[PDB]
Order: sequence, then C-alpha cells, then structure tokens
Amino acid sequence: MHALVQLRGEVNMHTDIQDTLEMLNIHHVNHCTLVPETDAYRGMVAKVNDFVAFGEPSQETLETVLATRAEPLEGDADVDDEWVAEHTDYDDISGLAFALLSEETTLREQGLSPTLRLHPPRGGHDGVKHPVKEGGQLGKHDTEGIDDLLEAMR
Amino acid sequence: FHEMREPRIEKVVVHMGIGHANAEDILGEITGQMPVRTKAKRTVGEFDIREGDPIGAKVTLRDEMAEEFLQTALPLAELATSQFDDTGNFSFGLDVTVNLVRPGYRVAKRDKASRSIPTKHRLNPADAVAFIESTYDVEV
Amino acid sequence: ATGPRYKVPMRRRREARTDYHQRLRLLKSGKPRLVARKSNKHVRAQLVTLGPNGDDTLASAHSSDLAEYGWEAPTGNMPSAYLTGLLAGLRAQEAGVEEAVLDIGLNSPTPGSKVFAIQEGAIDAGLDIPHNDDVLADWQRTRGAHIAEYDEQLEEPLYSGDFDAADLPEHFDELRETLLDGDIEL
Amino acid sequence: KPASMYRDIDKPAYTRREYITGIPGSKIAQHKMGRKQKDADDYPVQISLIVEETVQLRHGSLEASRLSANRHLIKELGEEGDYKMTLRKFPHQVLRENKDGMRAAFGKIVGTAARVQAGEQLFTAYCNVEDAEHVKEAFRRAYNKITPSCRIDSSPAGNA
Amino acid sequence: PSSNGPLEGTRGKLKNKPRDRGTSPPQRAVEEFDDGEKVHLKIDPSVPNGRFHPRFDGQTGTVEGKQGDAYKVDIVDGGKEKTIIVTAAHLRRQE
RNA sequence: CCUGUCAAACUCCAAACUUACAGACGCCGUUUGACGCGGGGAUUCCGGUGCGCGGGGUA
RNA sequence: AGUGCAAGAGCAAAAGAUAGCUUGACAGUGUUCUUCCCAACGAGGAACGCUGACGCGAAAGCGUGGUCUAGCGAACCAAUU
RNA sequence: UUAGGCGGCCACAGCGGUGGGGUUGCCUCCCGUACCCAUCCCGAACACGGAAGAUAAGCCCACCAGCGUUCCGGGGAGUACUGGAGUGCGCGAGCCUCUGGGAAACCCGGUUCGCCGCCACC
Ligand SMILES: [Cl-]
Ligand SMILES: [Cl-]
Ligand SMILES: [Mg+2]
Ligand SMILES: [Mg+2]
Ligand SMILES: [Mg+2]
Ligand SMILES: [Mg+2]
Ligand SMILES: [Mg+2]
Ligand SMILES: [Mg+2]
Ligand SMILES: [Mg+2]
Ligand code: NA
Ligand code: NA
Ligand code: NA
Ligand code: NA
Ligand SMILES: [Sr+2]
Ligand SMILES: [Sr+2]
Ligand SMILES: [Sr+2]
Ligand SMILES: [Sr+2]
Ligand SMILES: [Sr+2]
Ligand SMILES: [Sr+2]
Ligand SMILES: [Sr+2]
Repeated sequence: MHALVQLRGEVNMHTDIQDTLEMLNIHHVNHCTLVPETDAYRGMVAKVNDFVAFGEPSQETLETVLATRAEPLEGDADVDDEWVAEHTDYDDISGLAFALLSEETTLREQGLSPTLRLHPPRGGHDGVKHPVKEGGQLGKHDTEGIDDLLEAMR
Repeated sequence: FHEMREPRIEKVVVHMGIGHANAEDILGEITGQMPVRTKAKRTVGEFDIREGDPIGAKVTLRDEMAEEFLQTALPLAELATSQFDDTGNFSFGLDVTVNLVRPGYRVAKRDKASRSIPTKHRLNPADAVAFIESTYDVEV
Repeated sequence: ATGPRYKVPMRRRREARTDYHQRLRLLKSGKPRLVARKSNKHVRAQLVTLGPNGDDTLASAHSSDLAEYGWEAPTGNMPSAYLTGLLAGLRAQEAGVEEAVLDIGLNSPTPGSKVFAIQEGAIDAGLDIPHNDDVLADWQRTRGAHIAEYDEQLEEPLYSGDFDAADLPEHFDELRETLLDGDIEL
Repeated sequence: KPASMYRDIDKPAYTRREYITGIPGSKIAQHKMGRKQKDADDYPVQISLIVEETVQLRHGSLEASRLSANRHLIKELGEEGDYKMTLRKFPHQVLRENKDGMRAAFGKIVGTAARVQAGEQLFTAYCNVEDAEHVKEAFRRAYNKITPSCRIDSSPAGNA
Repeated sequence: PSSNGPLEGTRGKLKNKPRDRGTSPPQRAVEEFDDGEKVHLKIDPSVPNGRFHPRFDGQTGTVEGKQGDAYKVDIVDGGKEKTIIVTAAHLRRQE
C-alpha cells in the first residue's frame, strides 16, 4: 500500500495523466490517496510518476495523518478513535491504519472520504522539478522519506 | 540386389531437327511407328518468327521397338566416352537418343506419391558404357 | 532448404499425396467425402468428415475385409471395387451418414474406372452422392464380365492360385446379394 | 559553398540512385593507400583518426584531408614507404541546393557526402614503430580540413 | 496520400511474410462461425476474394449472421457501426 | 576467401509505441437518468505558440 | 518466368503454358462497404447474396469480364428497347 | 500404423548422409495389354488385368548436424532505440539524469534429421 500525494498542478499536464489522478480520487494539489500495490494500480502510479510523491508510510505516520486529515464520506464529523470505533470495522485509528497498510480495506469501504486533504509542507519540500534521487520530491520515496513529507504536511 | 539394379532402356528418341516436316516419312520407316511434329518458341532472326509451327519431328520408342531399332542403329555410330551424359545417357548422330535407367524409375514418373530418384539409384556413365558395350559394340 | 526466404511446400504437397486446390473445392459442399483410394492389390473407401485437429473417418471399407463375407477372388478389380464401395456405403448409413461427395484424390476421372465403381456401389448402398451415370462402367463390367471373356481367350488360366477356371462374375452377384441383405454384420 | 550548408544531419537519407540522377562524380581519388598489397596485421602500430561529433563530410573535404595526409606520409616515408592508410568512409548521401523564390524549391543535385557518427574512425593507418609520429602528423593535418574535432587514437601501440 | 483508391498505403498489410507465401491451407477457408462469436479480421494476402476494406484490418467484430458463404460481421469504426461482409479465409476466432 | 562502405521510394530481423475486442480494478450512472436516440438554436470553416516527430528550404 | 499497360501487391498438380470446348463480358433484384477514416453527401466502383437462364466439369465446383487497386459523367432533350 | 488411408500445424517437418526391413500379410518396384480408358508418337504416363520375381528405388523403422530452420543458455546488452518528466549540460547539430519499456547483427554451448488428430491393420 503506497501513499500518493499530488505535488504538481494540472496546468499543462497531459489529460490522460490528469484523468488517472482523478480515478485515484485526487483532484487537488497536496491531496493524498492510499493505493494498494497491484499490477493495475502499479501502471497508474508509474504514469503519474512525474507529478506526484509516493511510497509506503510507517504505521505511525499513517496514524498521524489519518487522525489529522481523514474525513467522513459526508459531513464535518471529526474522525477519531471514537468515530472510527463507532463507524468502522475497527476499534481505533490503529486498527484502521493496519488494515489499510495490509490492504484488507479502503477508506471508501469504511465510510471515509478516499482522500486526505493535506496541508502545504512545513519548511517546504525538495522541489517539483527533480526526482528524489536527484534531490527533488517527485517519484518513489523511502518509508522514511515518505514519512518525512507526510509528517510535514500533517 | 543386382537384378533390380541392372540397367535397361527407358526410351529411344529419334528426331530430325529441320527448321520448317517432309522428313516424317523416313522416321516412320526407320523406326516403325508414327512420329510427331516439333514446334519452337521465341521469335528468331533467321526467318523464324513463327512461334507455333512445324520445325521438326521425333519418335519415342520403348520396349521392343526401341531395341529392334538400336540393333540396326548403334552399328551406324562410333560411341565414345564423351558422348555420354552425367546420368548415364548417350545420343549419337538425324539425332538418336538412348535413355537408360534402373527398374523402379517409375517412382519419378508416376502421378501419386512420385519421388525423385536417389543419386545412388541414378545410372552412371561408367555403368552406362558397361551395360551397352556389354551388348553388340565397343567403347571410346 | 536453400535459405531463410526459401518456401517449402506443405507436407502433404511435397509428399505428393494431397491436391489442395481440389480439396478446398470438395470441402465447400459442406458434405462428407467418399474418399476412394486404390493400391496395386487393393481398393479402399472411407467417409471422411472435417474436424478440429484433422479429418475424421466415420465409416470405411477395405477390399481385404471383403472376404469376411465370402470372397475368394482377387481384390484389385472392378467387382472388388464396387463391392468395397457398397460395403463402406452400408456402414455409412449405419453411423447416420446420408450424403457425400466423391473424392478421388489424385486418381483420374476415366469413364468406367474403379473410383467410379466405388461410387456406384456407395450410391446403391443408399448414400446420396452427386454423380453422372454415363461415366460409370456398364453393369456387366462391374460384375467382372470383361475379365471372364479375357479368361475365355484361355491357354493358361488367368488366375494362378485356382480360384476357378473360367472365373466368376456370378460370385460377385452372390457377394452383392449377401451385402444388400439386412442381416449381415457390418 | 560553405560546409555550414551541409555539415549537419538535418534531412532524410537521400541515397537511392534508382530515383536520383545527375549525381556528380566523387573527388576522392583513393580509399586505400600505402602498400595495399600487404596486410594490416603485418604492422605493430595501428592509429585511427576519430570524429568527435556526428556530421556529414562532403567528398571535396574527404579528398582534401586524405590528400593532405597521405601527401605527408609520402613526403616522410617515400613514394613506397612501409605503411598503409585507409579512408574507410564513402559519400553515399546526395546533397541538393535550391539555386523563383520558395516556389517549387526542391533543389537540384550538387554533390555527395559521408555521414559520420561521433566516435567513429574516419581514417586508420598502419605503420612501423618508427613512423608512428609521422602518421600522427598526417592526421593532425587531416583533421584541420574537416568540420569536427577529432581524437588521434592509437590502437595497437604499447611502445611509449 | 497521392491517390485515394482502396489499396492506398497497403504495401505492408497486404504482403505475405515470404514463408506464408503461396496458396493458403483450406481449413481456415471453410471454418464455420456462430452468430455472436468474436472474430478478428485480417486479410490473407494469398486469398483474392471475400475481403473487406483494408482499412478494417485488425478489427475484432461480432458475427451476426451470414450472406451466402460469407459472414456478416459487426464492427464499430470509430463511433460508427458498420457491417462487414467477409469470408472465413480472412477471419480468426478470438482468444 | 579475405578486406572497406550504404538506402525516403531495401528487409532475414525488430522495438518503445499506437490500435480492435474482452475480462479485472478504478472512476462514473440508475431522485444529479449516465450510454443512446429525436428535434430547436447556433457560432465556426484567416488561427497562433511551446514540446515531440517531421517534409521543403543555406536559413 | 509469365500473367495487356504505372507502381505496389497476388499466384506453381496455378491466378502462368498448351489444347479443346464455350459465350457468365447474361437478365431481374438486393445486402454491405467504398466514394466521403472518424462523420452527412451524388455518379462511379467493389465484395457478398436471392431469383431466372445457361456454359464447362465425373462431381464438389467455377463463371456477376481481364488476379487486385486507374480506364470516368447530373438535370433538361433526342434516338433506341 | 512389421511397411496402410484421410488429414491438422505447414522447414522443429528443408538439403545432404548411414544402417535395418518383408514366402501365400501391407505398400511398392514389378509382370502384362482382351477389355473400360489412354498417348497432337510412345500400356512412359493415364487406365485396366495380374502375381514369376524383388526389398535395389520408393516407403516405414533406427540414426548422424556439415548447410538451412525453431526454440533455449551464456556473452554482446540493459547496449542500440524509446513512452513520461526536468529552471540538467552544450554556441550549436545535440547530450545527460530520473521513471517505465527494450532490440538486431554476431560468437560460444545446447535443442531441432517433425509434432499431433481420425480410421484401418498380427
Ligand atoms: Cl490412391
Ligand atoms: Cl468492407
Ligand atoms: Mg466533505
Ligand atoms: Mg526550488
Ligand atoms: Mg511503410
Ligand atoms: Mg445543358
Ligand atoms: Mg441513341
Ligand atoms: Mg536397403
Ligand atoms: Mg542553452
Ligand atoms: Na505442328
Ligand atoms: Na499463403
Ligand atoms: Na453508388
Ligand atoms: Na525397398
Ligand atoms: Sr530539415
Ligand atoms: Sr576540425
Ligand atoms: Sr502512428
Ligand atoms: Sr476477379
Ligand atoms: Sr511396363
Ligand atoms: Sr555557431
Ligand atoms: Sr525488463
């Protein structure tokens, strides 16, 4: 399960690449989605590779982001252990985080909006004109690199 | 093994390449059977621009007709090694061609499952000169 | 053989056993084929149908198993060929086959030949096969008459292993008589 | 006419003689020089002139460089010196010139050139360890008459 | 193109790989397909008749009946539905 | 045999990729009716730039 | 190689050659595609049918001109069946 | 299939080569032209009739790789080329990096001297 965050805007991006992001429920910059690691989804991320940042986050990190940015499919009801426990097949955020990372369920499946609307990266990111290996922020990241970004955007 | 390997006469073709015929009558006499006309192909400067039209005649003899002919025909020639083919054929002279081959030649002349004759079963000049020379005449 | 670009004919073409152009025209009928073959000593009839991995023979008859019903004569003649066709035809009706198209393979359509005799036999067996009567030898020849008279010009029995002296077309009748009959184990 | 006009590979390959007529003859007099009866393996030293950029070299340039190079080898080793040099490229590309404005502009045929990819050997010489420096000088004079920069690379030669 | 006949620009698609050169096997020319079957369309260079417009080479249509021995195959050219008359010699079952 | 070179109108080979059909996942539609169909009204048929691939031309 | 003529393509117990026979280069009426990719538009064209009448072949079958892609022309008027 | 017939795929099946196989069995070569039929001339072939001989052809069986072909290992080669991205480099033609794909020739070693279906048959 990889976390996907759009870091580059839609202006001038190929249309089929933009439609791919939308199919992955991402419609804005800084919006994050959780995608299972399958052959089908694999082709998709590889296609949006140059306008996003993705990788597998640590259980803790996913827990922090879920706590701070997860939302109900509808309404402004805050999402916390009590909410999770009273609306999902889990006891708390941790139970959810684990099930997501292990690809046993999805946010939509548990009555949550498929997207985590993150905040701009505190302290800024490494840039959207270069990949990770070249010092940029685009493309695949380490769990530590991905956690660094997601935590900065908490 | 030797019986089905010892040569024989497939056919004796006698033909007169004229070039415009009246010569059929002698072939009909010297061989004993009806001859056939010979047409040419391709236009020719030597006033031979007519593709299909009499230009020669021939008679193909087999079995007795062939041998009864060679008996009185071979003595009229002076066979030599060069006068022999690479397949074991020889022709002299009015041309006179003798086609020799082994028993199961039919395998290449039949319609169904025909097949080409293996070089091993193909007659040889050596085997040819022999067989023939081994019957009323000399070599080189 | 010569190189990469070299074109080798289909196997059955180089073996000189299948005339594909005639084959295709045959298959276009949509009907089973009455495949008539012949060897120096024998004659074979098969009802072949098209199949996924190759043709499919539904019924057939050989001149050999003709004896199985009372035949002590040679098996490479006209009477032989006809009866074989009839035998194959009868078995054809057994398996539910009702019509066919003559496939003489690489044999010649000579009038009164054996492949046409095999056809007349298969047709009398009740099979519906497109044909032409004035191409079939006359009844008597099928029976074996032509060979009887040949033996007539005797001096030395036509047949070696005395099957009979003045040969027999009347036997052909006995065998045909035995096949057209119901009983018979096809 | 300036080489700037044809030195780049900015056009389709144009070599089909069956559809092109009036192609001027080449100015290259020889492609194999020195003692062409002797093998190349019969020499201890093998030095080539390598092109550093992909380009097109017109036959008039191949001739000038080759000439100005073999000429030196002849002057330093004699009309029969124990050496041999090879110009391994032939001018297959046909060149045009639109010589009426841009209307029906397809040009008339004016010459030929050889396409050389960077890193390739244009010339190659074979000499004895003695004349190894005379050939390096012949190439120095050769690369001065062709468009790109060149490396004088010494293949078989560990006598330094 | 310089001309607009049916065989314009069909040099490749209507040429046989040298080894497939020569009269083709009768089996595929007599094959029977059922309505509803998915069939790929591809002209066989060696077969003259029963062809469709070369422009449709590569289509995977649906047999929806037949006309004589030929088959009527339904395809969707772009967004336009068309019916193609084609003989088995130029068809192949899908999958 | 050996040794030196090529092809827009060559090909024993041969991609990336484009493309037909289908299944799967995704997205979407069944009160926001999608897909498809019928009808009313148009405007439009001087385009331009970047990037990729070009063809002509010294440009 | 040949296959009437450009080019590209097709063809070998043939689509080429020869021989013989024959007039399907036939009448009626359609389906579909093309013309005009997608996407509406005529003439013209092609492939594939049904009906009628025939030719050749043992028969399957082949023949809606020449192996395939060029060789074409509205309304009004005239002549013709 | 101790030798047969009709095939599908249509060279992994081609080219070439070696060895083995047949008394009333099979396929053949083979023997022979009164007939049906046949040759622009030839019972050569086609067609018919037949068993004195034979396993030399063909054919079937076992096998060999020199040429041709198929697939595969290792090397060439993650090279050549390339879909997506870049305020990376270059005077420039052009190159590079990241991401996703990825040859061809050729060499060396293997594989390949058909596989499969239906019917018939000591
Ligand atoms: Cl047969
Ligand atoms: Cl069509
Ligand atoms: Mg909301
Ligand atoms: Mg920055
Ligand atoms: Mg092309
Ligand atoms: Mg007017
Ligand atoms: Mg008039
Ligand atoms: Mg032997
Ligand atoms: Mg710059
Ligand atoms: Na004549
Ligand atoms: Na073919
Ligand atoms: Na029309
Ligand atoms: Na044998
Ligand atoms: Sr240009
Ligand atoms: Sr220079
Ligand atoms: Sr394209
Ligand atoms: Sr036609
Ligand atoms: Sr004979
Ligand atoms: Sr400059
Ligand atoms: Sr790969």
